[PDB]
Amino acid sequence: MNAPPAFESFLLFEGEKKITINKDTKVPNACLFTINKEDHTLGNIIKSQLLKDPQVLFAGYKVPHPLEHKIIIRVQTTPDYSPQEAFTNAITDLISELSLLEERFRVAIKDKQEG
Amino acid sequence: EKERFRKAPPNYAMKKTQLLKEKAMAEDLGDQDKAKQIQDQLNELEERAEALDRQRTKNISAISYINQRNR
Amino acid sequence: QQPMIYICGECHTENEIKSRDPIRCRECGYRIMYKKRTKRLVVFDAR
Amino acid sequence: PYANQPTVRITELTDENVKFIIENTDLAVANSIRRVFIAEVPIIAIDWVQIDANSSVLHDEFIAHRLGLIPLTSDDIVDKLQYSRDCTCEEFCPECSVEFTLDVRCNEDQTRHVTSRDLISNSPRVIPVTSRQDDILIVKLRKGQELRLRAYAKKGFGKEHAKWNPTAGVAFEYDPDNALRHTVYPKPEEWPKSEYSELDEDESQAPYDPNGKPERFYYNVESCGSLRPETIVLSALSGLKKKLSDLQTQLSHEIQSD
Amino acid sequence: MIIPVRCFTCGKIVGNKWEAYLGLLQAEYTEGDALDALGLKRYCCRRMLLAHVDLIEKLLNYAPLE
Amino acid sequence: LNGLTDRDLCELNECPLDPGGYFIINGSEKVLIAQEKMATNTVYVFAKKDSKYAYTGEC
Ligand SMILES: [Zn+2]
Ligand SMILES: [Zn+2]
Ligand SMILES: [Zn+2]
Repeated sequence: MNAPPAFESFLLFEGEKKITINKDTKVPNACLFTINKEDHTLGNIIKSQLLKDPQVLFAGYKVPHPLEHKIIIRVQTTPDYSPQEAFTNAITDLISELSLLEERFRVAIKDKQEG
Repeated sequence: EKERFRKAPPNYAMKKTQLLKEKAMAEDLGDQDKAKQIQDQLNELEERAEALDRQRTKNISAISYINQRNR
Repeated sequence: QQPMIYICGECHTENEIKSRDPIRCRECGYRIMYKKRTKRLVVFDAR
Repeated sequence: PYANQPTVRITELTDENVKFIIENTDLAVANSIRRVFIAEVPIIAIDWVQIDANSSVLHDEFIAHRLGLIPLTSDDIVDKLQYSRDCTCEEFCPECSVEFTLDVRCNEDQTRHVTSRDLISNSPRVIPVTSRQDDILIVKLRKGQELRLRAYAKKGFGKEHAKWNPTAGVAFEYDPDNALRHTVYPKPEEWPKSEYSELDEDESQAPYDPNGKPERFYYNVESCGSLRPETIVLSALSGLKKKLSDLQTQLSHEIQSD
Repeated sequence: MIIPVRCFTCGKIVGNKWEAYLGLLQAEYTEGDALDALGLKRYCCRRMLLAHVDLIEKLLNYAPLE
Repeated sequence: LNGLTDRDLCELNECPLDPGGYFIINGSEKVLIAQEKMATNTVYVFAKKDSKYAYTGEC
């Protein structure tokens, strides 16, 4: 009777932000990125991509509660490299890699058919 | 008046009609009446079997065939 | 002008039963009868 | 401090499933692509059924349930239609949905098998899997019963419901030989060799490898019949790219606003 | 009561195979052979043809009219 | 329904699988639980201790 609908897992509600930045106070150059209406799909790749970057001292996400559709990403870089640009670069290079992977898969398919 | 001209077997009262005929045959001590009732009951049973065979000709019968061969 | 049509029990023959009337079929004569599906917008979500 | 250069190689291309291999990529990307294959894949399906007369033996909702699971081919229609939620009209417009109809009534003596073939669609290309192998049995009717209804189809993805789950079963597997020791076998001799195992029949598992990253992810995407396998992969990659682009745009706006 | 449309675990369509399964079992084939003749590799989809009970027949025996 | 074929049972809105053997009172299935007691006409010699008798020959 109280079962939530199925659209509340991906669709944004009026007033809720897709992404919010919040600076941390325990250590310098550390911000927690809170994402709304997402799951491990959109946080694990970003975590790994940040791990690739050497200037990122810390990187990892979590799920405050499985029923709640929300994930917090904590990033901490060197003092001469803000975490915002780190997040931007991770997303940019990940997008480039996915586009290149798509192109290679497409050419491989078109060559496989009668070739 | 409706049941006067309307024939009895149609359609869902086949079992009820058979039970009524059997009860009438049991109650009737006569020979001719008992024979007529028995013949009517046999005819009704044969008609019901034929109707079931026509309806159960496919699926309902093939399933029984597969079950018996499988056992 | 809806006379509250019904469906007989064993005959499955439509019958027009109004208020203050016995509940019996037009033929044979039984005492069981059901109603017909509503005419409303029965719309389901195939979920 | 950038991405990598993954490579692709198809080992088996058929009209039912594809077995490709992805090399030089991180495990997170592979698992994410898998979860997208299962969940976030646009596809058409039945989601709004209006039942007018159902004299069958099953429940009234049972018919809608079964109709919801009937796949619909959307090779070139899913990319064109828009989500009904984001539509800018009223009633299921054909520009954002596909109408169906079913009107069967068992008149003869033998029992009917109302199959998916009875779903007469208004659009030509949006039809159940009966083009080119029996059809999906919906219900069985007997002399005297009937089933009249009309339903509409819309675009959705598996994350909302299983009806929008094109992939039947994705066989994701990497590092066939237990080289990275991600799983410790108490008795390696007792386990069989993986299908992709290059190791001979003598040795049980490959030796340990300290400096070794997971690569060569194997895939066996199996299409249910609605979308072609390679089409499923392409749609998943495009959708994941779109999600990243939207996240990036939102992040840029948030940073600029601060 | 009736054969499902898809396998609960996997998701492959299995609804369009009950009649074919019965036909193959009737002709000469056995169960262990018919299942892989239809194209069911995973053991999760094979329960749908072995565990399923066909109760719709008994339901159809109670025909409403005629 | 004494020795009646499954055809009639199906036609009478009943199933041949019903075990039967249950009364119908006011449209409710009533069943009689089999009660157990001590067998009659048999001599029992108990040894009740919480009394004045050492042995008791109940029958
Ligand atoms: Zn009457
Ligand atoms: Zn529209
Ligand atoms: Zn399965």
